[PDB]
Amino acid sequence: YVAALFFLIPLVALGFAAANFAAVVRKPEGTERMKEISSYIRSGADSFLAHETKAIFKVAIVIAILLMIFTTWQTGVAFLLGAVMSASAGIVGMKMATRANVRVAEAARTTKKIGPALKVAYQGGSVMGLSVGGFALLGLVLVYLIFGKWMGQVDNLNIYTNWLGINFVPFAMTVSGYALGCSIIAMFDRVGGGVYTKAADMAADLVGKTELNLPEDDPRNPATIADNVGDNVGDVAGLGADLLESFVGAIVSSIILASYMFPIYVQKIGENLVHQVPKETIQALISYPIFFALVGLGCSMLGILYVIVKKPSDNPQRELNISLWTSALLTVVLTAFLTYFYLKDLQGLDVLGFRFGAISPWFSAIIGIFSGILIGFWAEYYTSYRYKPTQFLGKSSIEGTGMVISNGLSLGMKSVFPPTLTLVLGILFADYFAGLYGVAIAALGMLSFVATSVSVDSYGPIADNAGGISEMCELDPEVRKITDHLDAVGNTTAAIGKGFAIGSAIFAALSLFASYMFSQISPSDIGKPPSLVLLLNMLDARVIAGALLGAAITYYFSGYLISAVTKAAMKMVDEIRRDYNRCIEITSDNALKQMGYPAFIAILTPLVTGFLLGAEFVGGVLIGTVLSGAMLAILTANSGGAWDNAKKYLEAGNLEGYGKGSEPHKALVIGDTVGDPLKDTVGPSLDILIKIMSVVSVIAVSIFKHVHLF
Amino acid sequence: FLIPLVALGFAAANFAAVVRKPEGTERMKEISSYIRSGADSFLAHETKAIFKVAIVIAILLMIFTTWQTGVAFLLGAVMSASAGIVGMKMATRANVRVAEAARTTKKIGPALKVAYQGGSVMGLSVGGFALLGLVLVYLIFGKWMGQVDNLNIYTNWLGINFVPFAMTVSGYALGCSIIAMFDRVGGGVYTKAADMAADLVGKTELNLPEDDPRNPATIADNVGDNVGDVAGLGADLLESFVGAIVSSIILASYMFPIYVQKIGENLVHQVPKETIQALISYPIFFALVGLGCSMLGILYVIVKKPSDNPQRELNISLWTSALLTVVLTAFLTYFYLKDLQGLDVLGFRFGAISPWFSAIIGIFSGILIGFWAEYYTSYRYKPTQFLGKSSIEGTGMVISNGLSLGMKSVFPPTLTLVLGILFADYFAGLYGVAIAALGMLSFVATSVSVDSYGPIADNAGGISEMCELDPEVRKITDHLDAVGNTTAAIGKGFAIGSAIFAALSLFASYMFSQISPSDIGKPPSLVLLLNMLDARVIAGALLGAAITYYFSGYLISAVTKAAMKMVDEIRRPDYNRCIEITSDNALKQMGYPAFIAILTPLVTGFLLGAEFVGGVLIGTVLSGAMLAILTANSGGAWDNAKKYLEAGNLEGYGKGSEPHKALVIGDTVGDPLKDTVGPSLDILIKIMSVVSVIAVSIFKHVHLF
Ligand SMILES: [K+]
Ligand SMILES: [Mg+2]
Ligand SMILES: [Mg+2]
Ligand SMILES: [Mg+2]
Ligand SMILES: [Mg+2]
Ligand SMILES: [Mg+2]
Ligand SMILES: [Mg+2]
Ligand SMILES: [Mg+2]
Ligand SMILES: [Mg+2]
Ligand SMILES: [Mg+2]
Ligand SMILES: [Mg+2]
Repeated sequence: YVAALFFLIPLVALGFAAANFAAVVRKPEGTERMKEISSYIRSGADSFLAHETKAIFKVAIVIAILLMIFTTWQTGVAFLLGAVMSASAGIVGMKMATRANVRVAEAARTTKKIGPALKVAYQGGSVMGLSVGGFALLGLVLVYLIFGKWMGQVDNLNIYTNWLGINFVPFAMTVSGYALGCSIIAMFDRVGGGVYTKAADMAADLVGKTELNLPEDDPRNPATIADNVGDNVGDVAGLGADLLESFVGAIVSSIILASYMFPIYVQKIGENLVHQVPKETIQALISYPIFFALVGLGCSMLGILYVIVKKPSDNPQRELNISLWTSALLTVVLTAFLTYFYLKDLQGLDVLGFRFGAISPWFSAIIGIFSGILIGFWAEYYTSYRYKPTQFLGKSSIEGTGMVISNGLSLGMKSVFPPTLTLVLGILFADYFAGLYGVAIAALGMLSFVATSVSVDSYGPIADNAGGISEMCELDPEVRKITDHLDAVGNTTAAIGKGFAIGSAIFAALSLFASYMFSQISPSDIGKPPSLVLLLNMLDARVIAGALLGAAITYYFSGYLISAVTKAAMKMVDEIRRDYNRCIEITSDNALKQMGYPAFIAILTPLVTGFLLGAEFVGGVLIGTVLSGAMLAILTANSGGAWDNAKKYLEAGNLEGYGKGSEPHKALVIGDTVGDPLKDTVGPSLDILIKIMSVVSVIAVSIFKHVHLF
Repeated sequence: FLIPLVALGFAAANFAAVVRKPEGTERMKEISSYIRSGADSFLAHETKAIFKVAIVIAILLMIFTTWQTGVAFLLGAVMSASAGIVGMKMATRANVRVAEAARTTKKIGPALKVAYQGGSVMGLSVGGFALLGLVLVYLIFGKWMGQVDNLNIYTNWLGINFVPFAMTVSGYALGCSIIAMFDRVGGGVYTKAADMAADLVGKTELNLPEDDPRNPATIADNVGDNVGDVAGLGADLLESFVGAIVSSIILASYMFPIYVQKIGENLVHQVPKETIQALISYPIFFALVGLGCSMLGILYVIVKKPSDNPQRELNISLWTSALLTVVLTAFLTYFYLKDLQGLDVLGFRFGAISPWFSAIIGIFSGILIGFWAEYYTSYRYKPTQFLGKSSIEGTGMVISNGLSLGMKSVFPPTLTLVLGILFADYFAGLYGVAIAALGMLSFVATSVSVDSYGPIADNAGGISEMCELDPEVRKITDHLDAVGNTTAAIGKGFAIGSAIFAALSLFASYMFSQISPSDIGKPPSLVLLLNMLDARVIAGALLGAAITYYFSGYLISAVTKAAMKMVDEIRRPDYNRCIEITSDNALKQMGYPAFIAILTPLVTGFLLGAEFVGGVLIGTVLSGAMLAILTANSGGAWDNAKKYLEAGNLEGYGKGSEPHKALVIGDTVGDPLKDTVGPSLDILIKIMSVVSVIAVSIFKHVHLF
């Protein structure tokens, strides 16, 4: 059937990525200094990766075994599968980037054009994105075929109460386990890598660039080499894991909502509870998001491939925008086709709330797509030094140092509002079209072109490593400006991807609340009206108290991340004043020690809060987490991006009279070091925290809903 | 009911008593005259703006609902403004008298007593004016109009149906909130603009010394120290206090129509009118008892034998007020609530005594939160010591360590708050949550007094450096100034906690206001409902939190903009002239945040309904509480680490060293944070909830989408 043709789509993406990987291997690169530094960086990064992989693999095996014990073993198997896909994607992307960084500089040098270097860097980012999408969708489709169909978990479609009092549909619990594995792996990777990279980057910019009076990414400074290794570890690898986790979370949330809507819609006629929604429609709505994602990945591949050969571009950011818009529009049209196919076979629209049937979530998905682009504009508007806010930041650089720090904080806080307003409008439209299911489909649509998003975002760190190499080689200030412009475009794309991830995570968390109350279902409650069950009162002191807790945990979590980054930076900065391996070891030891706590916190918070106060309190905690995490993520992303791009703005001498030697440049470097643990470490960790906490709550609520101490 | 008059008379007697204290050296008199002139001019500008805004808002309240609502708005505004004016004038008079007591007697005791009397005038004025306005509201509207007697939802000429008394008390609280907003936002922007300008002129090539008479910004900085801590901090505390009492009253008034039972063909109120009236009057009597206990503690400390230890005396005042409130309110609660029918239906677990249990819980929560704030800001404890030691390692390192310190500091006080909320609820539902809110602020007078003691000490240390005081007397004044900064941090944390609980209770009262005539037949769980599974509640929740963040940022840019305008004005002596320029600029920039805080619930409700607004309130409360605790603790830790290195606790490094420069940069960063952003957040969380409570009766059914 056509299902096999769609199952081939992730495999086609992997083959295309291997060809791009072979193209970079075929690229000469090979600069003796760059080759030696890149080989050392690859050895250190792969060793750090291997150590972290062994430890996390042991812990993940334990968690999967616990999942098999508490709930069905297929759930633990899905947990392992998701962990495998995420781990593989990160490694593939990082190796491709380590090879590609030298190729970008050499391509810009040999052709004397920015276009070819842009193409090779975008190819590296595309390798990362294709690996992300293909691995996630391959694991998901294999799960669906093996457990849903071959085992018939969807066929029975019966909630089973196993030991410990957990009642679950087998297929729904399995997909929940897959999403949970992806979330745990992504959080571990991003936290450790980000702490390492941000400690190294902050130490380098603060002492080497400022105190040592050395250019950014100076070769003599050990913190600079540690920073480039960190860029590869945290910025390249963590990014793919975070984006993949958000994408998987959106899809899994839609699937869970659909799977749980089937047993819930019953009408008691003649003392008999009749399913208001037939099973076939529910199965179709379960399969719809997977085909949606496959179509979106195909459109992403088409857009990227067309853009690479379309035309040499003088502006990298413009080409990235072209790629994103093409992928989005192709997804829109082909999803219109898929949606038309689905609305033919949908006659239960009124019972599901769907205004235009399948077309309603498609509109919702379209809305989500549009919202992403609009958010992508706003973040860009607030992060790019071409626009008014970052120019205002440079004026504050003229106005004083405390003024710089204060105005940058103000800039991020001001930046939070417009994208959130656009997002609220999108939420309203998604609900108006197709209730909670269309909210989840809009979550999916926002990341429907996740491959292109990951590619455009990962294009940045390759440019950062290339700029570090150029600064080490003392490249011509015009060419150094070219690579710094590529790095600034990459930072802008990092902010854009952070916004995409947080917005999709919000929509997924809304659907996850719906699934949480879906899990709070009982056979007697199933007879009760569905709207009465789908109830989470804020007046109840438990729910309002939990919201305060989740907000406090979110803030306390943000400081613990900074304290970890500073502690390694503290040793490094004193180390520089007092040996690249020494700073690398300081960052590595601090990250490997600090990485354990945040994931354990994110996993154990719902259990403790539920066994202490019940399920309403846990719902409140989820609420507060969603809110504070979204806000802090947008703030940190946009503020750090604006700080770094203002530093690049003044490094490009756009500010008359003042250059790298001037004191405002040192103030901007300090501001960039302040925003570094924010944009690259705190913000993304917040959205990963939000989704992992929501998934854990959805799974574990069946125990402490009635087995709660107070 | 005579107790508020006793508090007002007690403040007047202390005002007359301290005025009789000698003013001493003519030079000190001139410096105090500069400070007083600047403060009075700032007052005049803000008061003119406040008069215009208050007239407009009161007229709108009279039109939308009932004239009593606008009159109550005006009454609350008047009481708050009078308390603020009296307190600030008292402090401006008291600074030189404290300095002269320390100089002439060469002793810490008498100067401490005079400074405490100066702060006590402000605290007593706050308490007396607030409680007097409340008693007047009840006497005129509850009884003469018979609004309490009927205790029935009333449809006005515009067709809006609302319980009259609850709407009126909401209007009174709104007036108090408007005065608090003006004071805290405008004054804080002014204070940090002046403080930054003084430190900046000291730092820059054109050097005017900090805490020096020649510098106009230094005089403006001292005026601001008095403005923010005397007027603004007390304003925040009074707003939270009024919010707690009003929330309890609203809860009872709306509990009357909510708890109705249809038996056969007759609808009988599950809660009789007597129980509702008793629960309306209970928070007022609790607060009156707390004010009496606060006056007793203040009187004991002012007349206690002179002691060399000031912090012990302030703690004695606080503890005496708290314990007397605990015991006397135990008696009040047991005797007043014993004869009531229907407590179990409203959440009283242990009968009549349960709300008192909640209130004492609140008291304990307040003291514990103050401890946490101190622990994270004071250099005596580990975090600020670690910040000062890390100062050797770099400037960005200092900034990052301070950010991490604040974010880590947020957690323990919030844990205390969560435990207190859970226990207060377990005792007596949401009404007892509000009663715990009240108990935590039951001794608000002593809190405001101890808080206003601080800025007088800051001005005294500034004067000692300005007047080149004798190293023994200058050392005495420096010790008092350090004690004042510590107490300022403690009071700031306490204020943040009070604002948090007040916003929570106001949300509860908002949803109680979401009662409808048809809804009364439905089970009480159905009306007292704000489902999160609704897509509108989650969408609003994100919005209010984003607005809270945007609200914090606009303030930071405003302080820098005003400081530059002042600095250019300084380049253009006439301290009143530069202070007036700063006042005009800050009052002009204040309009946008005020429009945000007031109009967000209006627009969001008329667009999407009341569930969206409830979500907005939730997210705003959460994010504002977090950012307030963060900023307060971070600024306190930065300033105390700078003093730690000024106190040479870091071996080898003193004033002028590079770690000291990093700490100075961190302090300049934290000044617009602890003194401007945080308190404005505490005002925002509460004011948005109040506006929602009032306007929900309109936009609950008049919403576009
Ligand atoms: K970046
Ligand atoms: Mg770099
Ligand atoms: Mg870098
Ligand atoms: Mg960069
Ligand atoms: Mg940098
Ligand atoms: Mg950086
Ligand atoms: Mg000041
Ligand atoms: Mg200062
Ligand atoms: Mg002063
Ligand atoms: Mg001050
Ligand atoms: Mg200070």
